[PDB]
Amino acid sequence: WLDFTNLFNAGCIAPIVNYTTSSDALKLYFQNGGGPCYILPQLDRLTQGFLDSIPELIKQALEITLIVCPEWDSGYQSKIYNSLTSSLLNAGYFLIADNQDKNTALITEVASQTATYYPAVKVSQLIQAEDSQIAVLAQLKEKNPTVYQQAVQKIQAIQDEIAANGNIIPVSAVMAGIYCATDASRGVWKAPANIVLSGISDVAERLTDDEQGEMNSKGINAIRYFSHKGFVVWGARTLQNDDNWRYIPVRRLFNAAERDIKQAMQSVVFEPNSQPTWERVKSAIDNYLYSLWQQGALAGNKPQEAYFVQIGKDVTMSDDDIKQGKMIVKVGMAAVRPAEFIILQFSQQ
Amino acid sequence: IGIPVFIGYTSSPVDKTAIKLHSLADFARSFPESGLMYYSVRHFFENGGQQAYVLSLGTEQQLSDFSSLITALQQAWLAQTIAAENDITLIITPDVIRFDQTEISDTQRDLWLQLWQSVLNLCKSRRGIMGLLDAPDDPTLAAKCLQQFSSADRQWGVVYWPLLKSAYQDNTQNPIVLSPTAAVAAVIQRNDNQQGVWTAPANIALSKVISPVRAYIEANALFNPDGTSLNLVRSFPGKGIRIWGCRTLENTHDSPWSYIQTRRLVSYIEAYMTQLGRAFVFEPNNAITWMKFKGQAHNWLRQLWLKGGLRGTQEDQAFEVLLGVDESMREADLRAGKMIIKIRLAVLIP
Amino acid sequence: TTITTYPGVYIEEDASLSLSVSSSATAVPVFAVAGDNPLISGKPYIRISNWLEYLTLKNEQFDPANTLDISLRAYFINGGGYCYLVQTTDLEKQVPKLDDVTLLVAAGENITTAVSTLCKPGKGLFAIFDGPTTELKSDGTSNSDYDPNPFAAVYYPWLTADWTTTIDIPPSAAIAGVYCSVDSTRGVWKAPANVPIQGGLQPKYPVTDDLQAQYNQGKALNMIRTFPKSGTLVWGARTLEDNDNWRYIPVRRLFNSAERDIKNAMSFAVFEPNSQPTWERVRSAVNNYLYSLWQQGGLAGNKPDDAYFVQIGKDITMTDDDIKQGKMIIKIGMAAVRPAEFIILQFT
Amino acid sequence: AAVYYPWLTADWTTTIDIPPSAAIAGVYCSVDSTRGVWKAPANVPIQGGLQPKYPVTDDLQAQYNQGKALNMIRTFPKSGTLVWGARTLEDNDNWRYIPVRRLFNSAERDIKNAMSFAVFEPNSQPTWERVRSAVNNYLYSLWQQGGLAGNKPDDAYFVQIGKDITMTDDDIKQGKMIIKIGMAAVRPAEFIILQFT
Amino acid sequence: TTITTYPGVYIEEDASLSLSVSSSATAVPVFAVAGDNPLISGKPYIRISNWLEYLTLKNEQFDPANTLDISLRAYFINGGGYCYLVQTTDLEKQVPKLDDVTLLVAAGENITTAVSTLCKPGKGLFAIFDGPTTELKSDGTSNSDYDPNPFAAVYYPWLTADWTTTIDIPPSAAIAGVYCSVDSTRGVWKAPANVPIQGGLQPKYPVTDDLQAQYNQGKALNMIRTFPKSGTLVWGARTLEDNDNWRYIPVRRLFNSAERDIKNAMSFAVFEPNSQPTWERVRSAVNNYLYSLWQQGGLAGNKPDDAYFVQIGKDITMTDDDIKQGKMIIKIGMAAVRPAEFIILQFT
Repeated sequence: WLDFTNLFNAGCIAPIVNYTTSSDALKLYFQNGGGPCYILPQLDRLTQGFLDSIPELIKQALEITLIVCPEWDSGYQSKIYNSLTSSLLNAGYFLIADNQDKNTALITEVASQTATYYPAVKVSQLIQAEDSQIAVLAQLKEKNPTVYQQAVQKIQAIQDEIAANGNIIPVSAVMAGIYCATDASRGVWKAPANIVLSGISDVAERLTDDEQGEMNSKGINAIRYFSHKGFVVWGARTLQNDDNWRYIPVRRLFNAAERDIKQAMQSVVFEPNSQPTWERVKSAIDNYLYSLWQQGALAGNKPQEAYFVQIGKDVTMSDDDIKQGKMIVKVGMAAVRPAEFIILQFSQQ
Repeated sequence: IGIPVFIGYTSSPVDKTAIKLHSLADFARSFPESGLMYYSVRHFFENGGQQAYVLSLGTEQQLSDFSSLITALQQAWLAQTIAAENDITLIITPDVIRFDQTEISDTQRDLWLQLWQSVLNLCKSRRGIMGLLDAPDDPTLAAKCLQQFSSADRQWGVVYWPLLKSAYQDNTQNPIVLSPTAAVAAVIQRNDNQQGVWTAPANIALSKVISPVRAYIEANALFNPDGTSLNLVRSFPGKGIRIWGCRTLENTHDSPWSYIQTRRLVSYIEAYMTQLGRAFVFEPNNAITWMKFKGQAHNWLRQLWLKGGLRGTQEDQAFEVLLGVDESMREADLRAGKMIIKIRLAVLIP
Repeated sequence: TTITTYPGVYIEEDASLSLSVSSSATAVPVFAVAGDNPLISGKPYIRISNWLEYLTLKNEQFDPANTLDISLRAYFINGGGYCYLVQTTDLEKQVPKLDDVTLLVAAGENITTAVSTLCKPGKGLFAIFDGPTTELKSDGTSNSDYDPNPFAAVYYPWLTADWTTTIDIPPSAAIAGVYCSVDSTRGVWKAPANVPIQGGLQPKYPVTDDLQAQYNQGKALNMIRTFPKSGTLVWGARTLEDNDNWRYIPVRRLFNSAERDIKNAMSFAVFEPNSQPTWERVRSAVNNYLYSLWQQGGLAGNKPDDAYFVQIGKDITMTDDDIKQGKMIIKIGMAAVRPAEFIILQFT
Repeated sequence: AAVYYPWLTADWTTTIDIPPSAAIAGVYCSVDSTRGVWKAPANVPIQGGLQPKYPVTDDLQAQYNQGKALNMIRTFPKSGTLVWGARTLEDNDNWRYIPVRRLFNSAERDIKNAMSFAVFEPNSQPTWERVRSAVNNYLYSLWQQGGLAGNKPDDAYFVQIGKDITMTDDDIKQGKMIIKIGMAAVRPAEFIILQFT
Repeated sequence: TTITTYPGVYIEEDASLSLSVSSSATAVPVFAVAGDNPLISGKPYIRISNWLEYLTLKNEQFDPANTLDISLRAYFINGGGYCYLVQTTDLEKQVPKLDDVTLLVAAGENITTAVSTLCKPGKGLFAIFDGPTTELKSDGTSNSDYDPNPFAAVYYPWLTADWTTTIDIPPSAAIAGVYCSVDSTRGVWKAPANVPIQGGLQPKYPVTDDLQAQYNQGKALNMIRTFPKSGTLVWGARTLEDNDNWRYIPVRRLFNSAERDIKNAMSFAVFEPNSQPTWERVRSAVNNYLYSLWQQGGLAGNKPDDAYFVQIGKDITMTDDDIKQGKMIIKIGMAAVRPAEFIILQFT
């Protein structure tokens, strides 16, 4: 957060007028254990050129894993989400989105790589900045107070509406910090739910058990308040409802394993395609998966039930593939799913 | 040992950096007399406090409201200063007394929560910093705040209630009301020196306290067996004023952080281990280095065990240290260049 | 998974869940208040922690003509703790909103509708009714108005005291106080019978030994009787269901406490990974809780495996498709200890 | 190769700052003479009372400690000025650290000089016994001092030479003697991770 | 089929279908509302999730003179979940548009036309009717009006309660509540009979043992009777068809859930390749689901082959011309359990 302040002008007013929750949202992200992040500032009107460059700019930064739009306007968020090409999310990138409604779920280009949360969160005080921080105000005051008064009325008009309707912050920014905090404490295989939110005032709308059950089938993760625990995240499901990609930890664990292995294989892309190469490749992946299994990331009593790697002349490839330069490796992982429901069966035996 | 820092408005303006005080004479040398936080500083020293720090947000006259105090506490420069100054351990904000309790509305309840969160944010600048917190005057609001508080930093927060009145008087003959945070902080320093960190600062007598500002019977609902309980300052028949309670803000009953001594003892162990580990930052990662690290750590832990700091009859249940090519890491870890040390502990229960 | 990026020393702390069951309070009652009462009007509920505190909330002296005052002083004189006051028409709303409520007390007015819609399996609540105000009709048909709910009990007759002038204390008010005293001293599994009434209260009508035998079957009426050498005692601990599972109050209340304690404990392990390490921790936590109950005598059996069993695993309770759908299934068996209602002596 | 940052300044310096490589070279000899070549030339003070021109934060070093890393000279509150970081310009596991690369350099140089006295010797069994013993003693000495990692010597190194082990019959007839040497160099404990329960 | 076009590393996932059958709720009712009711007017349907929510949707207090209020409060007092309110004239249109609905409830008015056109084989629906409001005529011919539909049941007589003043609760409203409670506790295969009516309701007319015997054949009438020791119970679980296949409600309702669950699962394999690998996955998914039912006791048999069988193959169920026309045919057999309606004890 200190680094962000030294490089960006923290405030609730966009450069000149518009209202922005980005500065406040980033404060919540660091408050909830978030680590280093990347900022993609948008300047001037929302041109079509910016949309086309979004997948390109993200790919250049090699470490980016999660995509978040901390804006509050629903129309602005929809444009950003659609701008994400299917080839971007399918390459190992996870998107965190905010639902605009309790009843219907979001429409996403890649459902399996998206998590949706509801409702938004409230904070008591926003970040107010002096005139020297707002880009075009101190210079404008000394030059022409007449237009300065004109701008201030709109600024004051923005200020009281936010106070009246309450300080509503999109929740995706908060959840991104929870993802990093969970990954630091437990593994990526641990579901990011059942974690207490920090530095919050209230949720936008209270939910009941019956209401959440309606959304949980649709794939909308809920923010619930429990008296014994406080405000917690209650839900770990993506937007896809099949057996494979249903829970967030299962999908994100594969993204990590694929990206890590793919990065390691870049030093093998021209090695000889013979038996000695296959033995080294198999051992490297086997050791990596064995380490994951011992950390509890894979389900099984013995390694044969948790993971398997297959690479060989007649088990995975053939003579024609070798002649054409193809090297094929088969990797199987049995990820661990969260226990979304605990069922206690009491008998009098 | 716990070196508290005092944050508040001071009549004599000073710079934005803290000062080092070892006696009231040094306090008088830098500061003028008369003021709420000066009275508590005197109370801390008179109870047996040795040394402490003082940090000033501004002058005494520029007190505005509760939100102004919280906003002033959220400035960036305070976090950097306590982070830079290594030996600060406890955070005290006695200036919360100067604000009245007009109503029990949601406006007042939320403000108390933000002050707790803001202080806990200051406690996260460095690891091992404990925050001493206050509670609203009536038990109704305090119980409401305790149940509704939601934060992941509950482990580092300790709250004391109610306010205390002392023999100190202003020019008008009125008893000065002081927060119990100053009094306990001196006790921790005395407990740290005489008895050590692993001794709970409860069931101990305070000094120069006339009576708690409120009574006993109204405080029955604040203590809670499972979690989110308070610590009571309670007068006794024929035993003087006593500190009754050593529980933090931790909610889960199974957590080992539910007691202030256990949280501080582990952090005290952590500080030495980090200090010892700095000497091994670029040592060769072979058997000789592991034996050297194991021997030094085992000897120091054995020394701590023989003082009653650890729960155990033999050494094995008291503690355990693992470091080697096996049982602590793999061959791939050595090539990665990282050394992994696993330490198991067994804390006491008050 | 700490990521090492700069040379130095890194600090890690174990964050794996530690699971254990904690015993809660099993005697928190809720009292029913009439609509016209000014104390309860204009507020969702009132929490009262002492008899003097109730007078503090009031502005008058003790009134022996209002059912609310006599019931509260009868409840407190018999021991107990804090109790909630809820409007009868608002019981269905406020009661689920209070997670600490254990007992529902009629307090001398009709709460039949609230009981049937609240006291259900898994809810953890229990209800105490009031018997008929008239003479106990000899043929044994003065039970038709009651519904055979295994979560409720009826006590007879209404009690009277010296301070009472023209309105008798409902029995449920004093019985709720007895529940807390028995639970605190002997435990929840102990039958709340064969114990004295601490307030010096007297039953309005005498009940003969043979008359009790008429009403002790089926939807039974637990009777408060006076004995020549023991004074006034609570006689009978039967619910309104006569099957072997839930015939006695202690068995039903013991399961209520056990389910509530385990349910609260498991809320800290909801989204935990559903694999072997989690199963080992939940099994150990539940086993210790049931072992503690067997040590205290709450479960019957020569050895622990004869009193309880806990099952959880990949092939014991759930299947592969259950795991893939995010279901963790735990089977718990328990052998509750029953009262020795009848003592039979036979000599040769 | 390795790169060190930033340039150093001293009291006697007026307008030109000392290049870091000049001081680092002196540190290499002092560490080598005291602890050995396999010891990392880091976590050691600068004896000249020199001060870095710019301060480097903990996170800033973390940004430059990957890939073609820049070893950093930093000032610490309780230890003064220290050399922090011992990484080369290659990030693979073989040659990530300076001590591993420099240890192999000294081992190759020492054995190469020793082997020049046995160039035109007869290529038969008696010569193989003498070369095997000489190399084994040198590697055994390194393992005794702690320069190689392993519980037992055969876990730290191996030397192979023979008629059917390393070379064939045609190799001998062409005047080639082949020796295979394996070494398990000890690596710096760049990161220390403490975990408690 | 990844196309290798540039030197590098290629990442893709296995996309073969994974199939599993999940259990759907088996007690979602739809209530029929008269045209003149203002709540339903101007809207296609209303979904109500709780009794308090229904009063929230309304603006008045509880009215004991409107059939809608008594039916809903009788349905919820017996247990249940969300229900839909649809106009009778719009039943044929709105009901097929709701895929979560399972039951059709008359709620005290004529839905005979809607039932005949909605409850058909494969649709998965079921209907609950109301018996005649008058005395049961002795000769046993008070049944000519009803149509012998194997997807419907009739319950007699209408119920009354203390809160009712001049209009009696239709029996189908309370029975729909009983269905949800029985399904949740014991299972859809257990007969919704010999279970109490939880609302404290009483039948309007007493039914003797002989009178029920006259109406228990053919288009039978399930009877609600009061017993001296068990209170009010539901007696009888027969449909309107008397053949061996669909004589009992549990057998018909168990199949209705079975086809619905499997039909939903097979929607993920509509356009999959019609070859051996797909047949193996479909058979395994269905076999696991049926094995789960047999474990819970829903199917009768000593061994799995005695309880169910699944057949699919190139020469088992479909021919070469069937495959070429895009037809995949699966034959499923099920040995549903049946109620022990009559218990006969023989002594020697």
